Amino acid sequence: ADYQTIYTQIQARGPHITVSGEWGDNDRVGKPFYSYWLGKIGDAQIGPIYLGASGIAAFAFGSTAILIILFNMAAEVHFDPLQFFRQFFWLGLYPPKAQYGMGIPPLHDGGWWLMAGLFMTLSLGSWWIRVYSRARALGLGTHIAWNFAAAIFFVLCIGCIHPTLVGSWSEGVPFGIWPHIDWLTAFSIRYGNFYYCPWHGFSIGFAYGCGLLFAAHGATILAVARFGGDREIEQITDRGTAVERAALFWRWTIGFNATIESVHRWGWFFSLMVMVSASVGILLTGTFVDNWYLWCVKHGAAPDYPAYLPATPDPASLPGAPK
Amino acid sequence: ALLSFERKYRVRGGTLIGGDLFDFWVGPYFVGFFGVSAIFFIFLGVSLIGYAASQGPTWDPFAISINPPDLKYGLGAAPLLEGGFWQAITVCALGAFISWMLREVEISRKLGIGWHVPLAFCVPIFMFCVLQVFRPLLLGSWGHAFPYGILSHLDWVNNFGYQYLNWHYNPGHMSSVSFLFVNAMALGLHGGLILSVANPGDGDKVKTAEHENQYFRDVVGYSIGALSIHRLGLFLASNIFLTGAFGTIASGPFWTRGWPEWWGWWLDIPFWS
Amino acid sequence: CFEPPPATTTQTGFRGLSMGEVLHPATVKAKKERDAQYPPALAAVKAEGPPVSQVYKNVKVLGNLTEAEFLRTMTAITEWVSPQEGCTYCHDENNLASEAKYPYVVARRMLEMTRAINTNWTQHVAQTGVTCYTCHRGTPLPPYVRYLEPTLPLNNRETPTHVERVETRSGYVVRLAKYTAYSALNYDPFTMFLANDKRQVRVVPQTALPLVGVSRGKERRPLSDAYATFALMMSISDSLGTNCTFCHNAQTFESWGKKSTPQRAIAWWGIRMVRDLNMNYLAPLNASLPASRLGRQGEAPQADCRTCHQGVTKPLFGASRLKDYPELGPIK
Amino acid sequence: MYHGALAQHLDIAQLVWYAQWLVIWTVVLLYLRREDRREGYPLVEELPYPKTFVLPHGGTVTVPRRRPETRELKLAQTDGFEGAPLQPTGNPLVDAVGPASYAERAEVVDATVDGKAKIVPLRVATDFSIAEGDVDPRGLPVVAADGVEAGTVTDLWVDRSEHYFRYLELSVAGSARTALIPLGFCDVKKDKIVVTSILSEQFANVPRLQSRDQITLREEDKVSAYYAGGLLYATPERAESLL
Ligand code: BCB
Ligand code: BCB
Ligand code: BCB
Ligand SMILES: C/C=C1/c2cc3[nH]c4c(c3C)C(=O)[C@H](C(=O)OC)c4c3nc(cc4[nH]c(cc(n2)[C@@H]1C)c(C(C)=O)c4C)[C@@H](C)[C@@H]3CCC(=O)OC/C=C(\C)CCC[C@H](C)CCC[C@H](C)CCCC(C)C
Ligand SMILES: CC(C)=CCC/C(C)=C/CC/C(C)=C/CC/C(C)=C/CC/C(C)=C/CC/C(C)=C/CC/C(C)=C/CC1=C(C)C(=O)c2ccccc2C1=O
Ligand code: HEC
Ligand code: HEC
Ligand code: HEC
Ligand code: HEC
Ligand SMILES: CC(C)=CCC/C(C)=C/C=C\C(C)=C\C=C\C(C)=C\C=C/C=C(C)/C=C/C=C(\C)CC/C=C(\C)CCCC(C)C
Ligand SMILES: CCCCCCCC/C=C/CCCCCCCCOC(=O)[C@H](O)CO
Ligand SMILES: [Fe+2]
Repeated sequence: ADYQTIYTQIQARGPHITVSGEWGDNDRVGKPFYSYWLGKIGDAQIGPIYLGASGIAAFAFGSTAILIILFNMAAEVHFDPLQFFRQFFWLGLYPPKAQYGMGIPPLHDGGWWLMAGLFMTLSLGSWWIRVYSRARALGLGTHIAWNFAAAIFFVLCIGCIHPTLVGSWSEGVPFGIWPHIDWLTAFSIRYGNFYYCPWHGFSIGFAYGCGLLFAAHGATILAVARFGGDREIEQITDRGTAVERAALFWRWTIGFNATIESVHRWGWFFSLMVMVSASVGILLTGTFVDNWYLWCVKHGAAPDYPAYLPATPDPASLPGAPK
Repeated sequence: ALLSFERKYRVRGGTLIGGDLFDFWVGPYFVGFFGVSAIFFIFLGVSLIGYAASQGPTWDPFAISINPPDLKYGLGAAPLLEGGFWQAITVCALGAFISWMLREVEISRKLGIGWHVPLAFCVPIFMFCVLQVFRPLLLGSWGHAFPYGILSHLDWVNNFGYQYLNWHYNPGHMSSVSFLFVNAMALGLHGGLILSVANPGDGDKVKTAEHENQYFRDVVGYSIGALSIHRLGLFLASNIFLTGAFGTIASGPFWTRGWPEWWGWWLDIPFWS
Repeated sequence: CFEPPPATTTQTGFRGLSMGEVLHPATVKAKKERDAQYPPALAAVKAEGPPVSQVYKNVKVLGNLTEAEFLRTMTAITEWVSPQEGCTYCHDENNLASEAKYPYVVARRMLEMTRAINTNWTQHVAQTGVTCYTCHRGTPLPPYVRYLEPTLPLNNRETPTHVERVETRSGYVVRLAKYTAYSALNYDPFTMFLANDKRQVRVVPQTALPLVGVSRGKERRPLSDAYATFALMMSISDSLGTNCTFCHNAQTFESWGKKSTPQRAIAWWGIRMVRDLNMNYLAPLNASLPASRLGRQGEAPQADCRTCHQGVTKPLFGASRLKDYPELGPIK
Repeated sequence: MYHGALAQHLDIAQLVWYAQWLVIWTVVLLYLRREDRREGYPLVEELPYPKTFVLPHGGTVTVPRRRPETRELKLAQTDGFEGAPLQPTGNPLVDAVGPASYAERAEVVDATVDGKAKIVPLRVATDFSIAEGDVDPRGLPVVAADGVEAGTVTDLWVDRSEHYFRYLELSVAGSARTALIPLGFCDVKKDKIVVTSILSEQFANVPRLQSRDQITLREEDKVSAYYAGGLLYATPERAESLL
C-alpha cells in the first residue's frame, strides 16, 4: 500500500513562498500559520489572503445581501433569538406571492427579496472579477473564470432571466435553507416534471459524470503517486511513466485513454456542461415549454404503464360535477 | 494498435486467478479471467434485455422498460414476463460490474500502480446493491427495486422520493447532494487550474507548482496542494454515495413518515417548543 | 430519531414504479385502538307508532321518527358528543322543548349537516357515511378543527406551549409547518383551499407548449400557487396518514386515467364536500356560538380532512353506523 | 397559438435538442478526442497539429516528444498471437521492463519558480525541516521485504516548490553507495522504515544518480520504476496468480 496516498507520514516545513503578480502584491494580508492536522491531508499553511478592490466589493455587496436576508428571517420569528436559532432552516426571504408581473414588488411582498438578489448579483460579479484578474495577475489562463461564469449564469437564469422571460418575479428562488429547496418542487410541478426536461437529464449525466471522472482521476493520480503523477504540469510538458501507466490503465480497461493534460479538459468540460445544460433547460422552461412530461408525450418519448388500480376518470368532467 | 510507449509495459503477470491462460490482449483491451467473465455476463444480460424487450409494447429506446415483480412475490422467483427477466438481468449486472472491478485490479497489478481505481469503483457497485439488493431485502420484496428503462427508472426515483413526501429533507440526501455539487465544482476548479498553468495564452511561459498554490491562496486564503486535491476529489466523489446510501436505506426500513417530519428531533425539543 | 423495522408496504401502481403505502405497524395499531372506541350501535327499538312531530313540541328535523326511535337518536347523540355532561349539555333540564342553550341550535344544524353528508355527498362517504362521532369523538369540541389562521396543537385536547399559542407571534412558522407535514411552505392550505371555493388547486398546464395569451406577465398565475398546492397536498397526505402515491403516479401529477388511483377521485369529492360543510354549515355558526368558541377574526371552528380522518385513509378504518341510524341519512 | 410552436409538428425545444447533441458530439469527437492523442501517437504494431509549450526557464518543447535516441527492450514474446504478453529476457528490474519501466524524461533537474533545484536533500535545503510530531527517519534502519536490514537512512529529499518530502536516501549496506527510495514505497515507523517492494539484496542495483545532491527528471523516473518493478518481480511468486 502507498501510505502517502492516505496521508503525509513526514511533513515538511520551509520558508513560505510568494509568487509575485503583475499587481497587488502589497494587498496580501495575513501572517500564514501552520496546522499539523490539516498538514496530514493537504498543505499545512493557511493564509495569507489577497484583498483587492473586487474582493472587498464582493464582501460589501454580499454581506449587504446576507443582512437583508437575515433581518427578514428574524422578523419572521418576531425577533426572538431562541426561536430564530430553533426555526432557522424553515425561515426565508420570498419572491412576490402576488402577480405584479415585472413590476418591482412591494417590500413586504417580494421587494426585499429582489433587493437581496441585486446585492447577491453584484457580489458574484465582483468575485468573478477577482477570480479572473488573479489569474491574469499571475500569468495564468482564465479557464477557472470561464467555468465560474457558467455557474453564475445558471444562478442568473433561475434568479432573474427565467422570471424576465415569462414576465414574473414570482418565479424566482427564495433565500433560505428549506425555502430554496421548496422552490425546486414548486417549479418542477409548475412545468410538468423536470425528470422529463432533457436538459435536466443532460445536466445530471454531466453532474454524475463529474462524480465518475473525479473518482477515476483522483484515484488514478493517487495510484501513480509513487511516480510523481501529482506533478501534473511537468508530466504534461515532459511525459513520465506516471502518466504512461495511467493512460495504459484506462486503455487496457475501456479501450481508449486521455493524456494528463486532456483529462483536465474532460473534467473542465463536464463541469461546465452541468451548468450550461441547466441554463438551457431553464431558458426553455415556461418560455417555449409549459409541461415537460406532455412535451415528451407529444414527441413519443414518455414511458407508459398498464393500469394497476383501475384507470380513474377526472371527476371534474363528470356531468353535474361541481366546479 | 499499440501506443508509442506501450510495448515495454505489455508483460505477463499480475493476475488474481487464471495464470497465463487469459493473460493477453484483444486489441487495446486486456482480457484476464475477469475479462472473460465480464463478457460472459454482459452477453447474457444484454441478450435477456433483448428477449424481454421484444415481448414488450415498444422498441422506442426512451420508452422500453424491464420491471421488477409485484410486491406480492416477496423475495421468491417471479415468472419471467412478470419480474423474472429483471431478476436474471440484475444477477448478470452484478456479475459484470464485479468482474469489471476485479479486472481493473489485475490491470493495476501488471502496471505496478495502486489499486485505488478498482477500490473507488466499489462505491457505485455498492450503491447499486443498496438500491437493488439491500433495501429490497430489508423491506421484504424485490419489487421495491428500480426498473431497467432509460426514462422508467426516473419514474421510480420520482415516486420513491414522494413516498416520503419531500425527499429533499432526507438528511442522507442532503449530504449526498452537497457532495455531488462540491465535487462538480471542485473538478471544474481543478481542471481549470491545471489548464490555466499549462495554457497561459499568447506565447507566455507555462507556469509552476508555486503559481498553482499562489492562485488559490490569493483567491480563498488556502491551497490544498497538487497531490491532495486528488485525494480530496476521490473523497468528495465517493461520499456522494457513501453518505447517500444511508438516506436510501433509512427510507422505509427505519423511517415511514415524511422526511421533513424527521427534523422534529430538533424542532420539537421541549425547551424551545 | 428512527422507526424500527419491519415496515408495512402496499402497491398502488404498476410494478417497478415505487407506488404505495409505507406504514409503521405500531402507529397503525395505536390508531386502530383509538378508533375502536367508537361506541356500538344502540339496540333497535319499536318501529311502530305516532311520529314525534305529533308527540313532541319542537322537533324540526327528526319529526318522522317514532318516539322510541327519536329518543334512541338522542341517546346516541349524547354518547357521541356530550357523554360527560349528558342531555343537559343541550337541554334545559326542566324544559326539553327549550332552545335556550346554544348547543341545542348548533346540534339541530349539525343534524342537518350530517344528513346532508350522508345524502348529498355519497361520492365521498359512500355507504360508510358519518355520525356525530366521526368528528366529535365524544366531546362537544371536535379534537381536530381549523381557524382562519394556523393553530397548535393540531389536537385541541393537548395543552399548548406558550410558543404554540396563536398570540405568540414567534411561533407562526412552526404552526404553519406542523400543518404541512413539517415543510417550510409559507402557505396555509386551509384558508386558501378548504374554507371556500375561491381558489383552484390545479396549477399544471394541460398542454406541452405555453398557450399564447395566458403565459406572459400578469396573464399568468404567480408561482406561489404551485407552492400553495404542494402545501395542501402535504397537509392532505399527513391528514390521512399517507403519501402522494396513494393517489398519484408522480410521473404526472396532473393526469388522471391510469396515472391516478380511484382514491384520488374520492379525494377530489372530499375537497368539494369540505367546502360545502364549511361555507354552508360551519362558518355560519359564528352567529350561534359564544365568543369563547370563535377565532381571532370571529370565525367558527371549521373542518378539514383531518377532522374526520384523523391520520387514517378511511376515518375509523371504515367503521360505519349507517344502517343503524337511517335518520342520519341517506334521506329519501 | 402556442409559444415555441413552428411549422410542421415542430417546436423550438425540439430543435434545440438536436443542436445540443450536435454540440456535445462535436466537442467530444472533434476536440476532446483529438487532445487525447497528443501522447503515444502515431500508434505502432484524426491527429492534431503539434502543440508547443514555452517553458518557465527558457526554451520550448513540442509534444509528443521524439527522442534522438531509442532504447532496447529486453523482452521476448511468449507466443505468435498479436496480443500475447511479453517476457523479460534478463533481470527486469535492471533492464527496466514491465512495471520496472521508466520514461525517457529530460535529463534536466526539475526547477523551482526561482530556478533552483526543486528536489534536494535537507543537507542542501538548509532552510527546510521536519514538522514537529513526525518521525525523523535519518539514522533509522531500512528493512526490506525479506525482513533484512538493507541500509540506514541518511537524508530526506524535499520538493522545495510544494514543501513535501518525496524520497529518502539510504546508505546501502555492504555496497559503498547510497540509494533513493520514493516515500510512497516507505512505511515510516519510529524505529525503522519498512519497504516491501524489494528484497534486501535488490537495493544494490537501484538506479544510481549522476550527482550526489541533485536529481534529473529521468533519474526520478528510473528510481521510482525500480521499486514498482519489485511489486511484480521481487520474487518469482509475485508474477504468478494470487489465487
Ligand atoms: C437513485 C437514483 C438513480 C438514478 C437517477 C437518475 C436521474 C435523475 C437521471 C438519471 C440519468 C441516467 N441514468 Mg440513472 N442510472 C443509469 C444510467 C443512466 C443514464 C440513462 C442517464 C445518464 C447517466 C450518466 O451520464 O451518468 C454518468 C456516466 C457517464 C457520463 C458515463 C456514460 C454512462 C452511460 C450514458 C450509461 C448508459 C446506460 C444505458 C442505459 C445502457 C444500459 C446498458 C445496456 C448497454 C445493456 C445506470 C446505468 C444506473 C445503474 C446501473 O444503477 C442508474 C441508476 C440511477 N439513476 C438510480 C436509480 N439517473 C439521466 C437521464 O438522462 O435519464 C434518462 C437523469 O436525468
Ligand atoms: C421535485 C423536483 C426535482 C428537481 C428540480 C430541479 C429544478 C427546478 C432545477 C433542477 C436542476 C438540476 N437538477 Mg434536479 N435533480 C438532480 C440534479 C440536478 C442538477 C444536476 C441540475 C443542476 C442544478 C445544480 O447543479 O445546482 C447547483 C449549482 C448552483 C446552484 C450554482 C451556484 C453557483 C454560484 C456561483 C455560487 C454562489 C455562492 C455564494 C457564496 C452565495 C452568496 C449568497 C449571499 C450573497 C446571499 C438529480 C441528480 C435528481 C434526482 C437523482 O432525482 C434531480 C431531481 C429533481 N430535480 C426533481 C425532479 N432540478 C436545475 C436544472 O438543470 O434545470 C434545467 C434546475 O434549475
Ligand atoms: C421527487 C424525488 C426526488 C429525489 C429522489 C431520490 C431518491 C429515491 C434517491 C435519490 C438519490 C440521490 N439524489 Mg435525488 N436529487 C439530487 C441528487 C441525488 C444524488 C446525489 C443521490 C444519489 C444518486 C444515486 O443513487 O445514483 C446511483 C447510481 C448508480 C448506482 C450507478 C451504478 C453504476 C454501475 C456501477 C455501473 C453501470 C455501468 C453501465 C450499465 C455500463 C453501460 C455500458 C457503456 C457505458 C459502455 C439532486 C442534486 C436533486 C435536486 C437538484 O433536486 C435531487 C432531487 C430529488 N431526488 C427529488 C426530491 N434521489 C439517492 C440517494 O442517495 O438518496 C439519499 C436515492 O436513493
Ligand atoms: C461515487 C462514485 C462514482 C462512480 C465511480 C466510478 N465509476 C467507474 C469507475 C469509478 C471509479 C471505473 O473504474 C469504471 C470505468 O471503467 O470508468 C471509465 C466506472 C464506470 N461507471 C460507469 C457508469 C456509471 N457510473 C455512474 C456513477 C458513478 N461512478 C459514481 C458517481 C453512473 C450513474 C451515476 O448513473 C453510471 C451510468 C461505466 C462507464 C463504468 C463501468 C463499466 C462497466 O461496469 O463495464 C462492465 C459492464 C458492462 C459493459 C455492461 C453491463 C450490462 C448489464 C449486464 C445489463 C445492464 C443492466 C443495468 C442495471 C441497466 C440499467 C439501465 C437503466 C438505469 C437505464
Ligand atoms: C473486443 C472484445 C470483446 C474484447 C474482450 C476483452 C474485454 C473484456 C473487452 C471489454 C469490452 C467492453 C465491455 C468495452 C466497454 C468499455 C467501457 C465501459 C467504456 C466506457 C467509457 C466511458 C463512458 C467512460 C466514462 C468516463 C470518461 C468520460 C472518460 C473519458 C476520459 C478518459 C479516457 C479518462 C481516463 C483517464 C483518467 C481518468 C486519468 O486520470 C488519466 C491520467 C493520465 C493519463 C490518462 C488518463 C486517462 O486516460
Ligand atoms: C345536543 C347535542 C343534544 C343532546 C346532548 C340531547 N339532545 Fe335532545 N334535542 C336536541 C335537538 C337539536 C332537538 C330538536 C331536534 C329536531 O329535530 O328539531 C332535541 C329535541 C329533544 C326532545 C323533543 C322535545 C320537544 O320539542 O318537545 C326531547 C324529548 C329530547 N330531545 C330528549 C333528549 C334526551 C332524553 C337526551 C339525553 C339522553 C337528549 N335529548 C340529548 C339536541 C340534543
Ligand atoms: C364533522 C364534519 C362534524 C360532524 C359529522 C358533526 N359535527 Fe358537530 N361540530 C363540528 C365542528 C367543526 C363544530 C364547531 C366547533 C364547536 O365545538 O363549536 C361543531 C360543533 C358542535 C356543537 C357545539 C359544540 C360547542 O361549541 O360547545 C354541537 C352541540 C354539535 N357540533 C353537535 C353535533 C351533532 C349532534 C352531530 C351529529 C348529528 C354532529 N355535531 C356532527 C363538526 C362536526
Ligand atoms: C389523495 C388523497 C391525494 C394525495 C395523497 C395527494 N394528492 Fe395531489 N391531488 C389530489 C386531488 C384530488 C387533486 C385535484 C384537486 C382539485 O381540486 O382539482 C390533486 C392535485 C395535485 C396537483 C395539481 C395537479 C394539477 O392538475 O395541476 C399536484 C401538483 C399534486 N396534487 C401533488 C401532490 C403531491 C406532491 C402529493 C404528496 C405530497 C399529493 N399530491 C398527495 C389528491 C391527492
Ligand atoms: C368527514 C365528514 C370527512 C371529511 C371531512 C373528509 N372525509 Fe374522506 N372519507 C370520509 C368517509 C366517511 C370515507 C369512507 C368512504 C369509503 O369508501 O369507505 C372517506 C374516504 C376517503 C378516501 C378514500 C380512502 C379509500 O378509499 O381507501 C379518501 C382518499 C378521502 N376520504 C380523502 C379525503 C380528503 C382529501 C379530504 C379533505 C379534503 C377528506 N377526505 C375529508 C369522511 C370524510
Ligand atoms: C456564517 C457565514 C460567514 C455567513 C452566513 C450565511 C447565511 C446565514 C446567509 C443567510 C441565511 C441562508 C443560509 C440563506 C441561504 C439561502 C440560499 C441557500 C439561497 C439560494 C438561492 C437564491 C437564489 C438563486 C436567488 C437568485 C436571485 C437573483 C439572481 C436575483 C437577481 C436580481 C437582479 C439581477 C436585479 C435586477 C432587477 C432590478 C429591477 C433591480
Ligand atoms: C474510495 C474511498 C473513498 C475515500 C478515499 C479518500 C482517501 C484516500 C484513501 C485511499 C485508501 C485506499 C488506498 C489503498 C492503497 C492502494 C493499493 C491497494 O493495494 C493493497 O495493498 C490493498 O490490499 C488493496 O486496497
Ligand atoms: Fe489532476
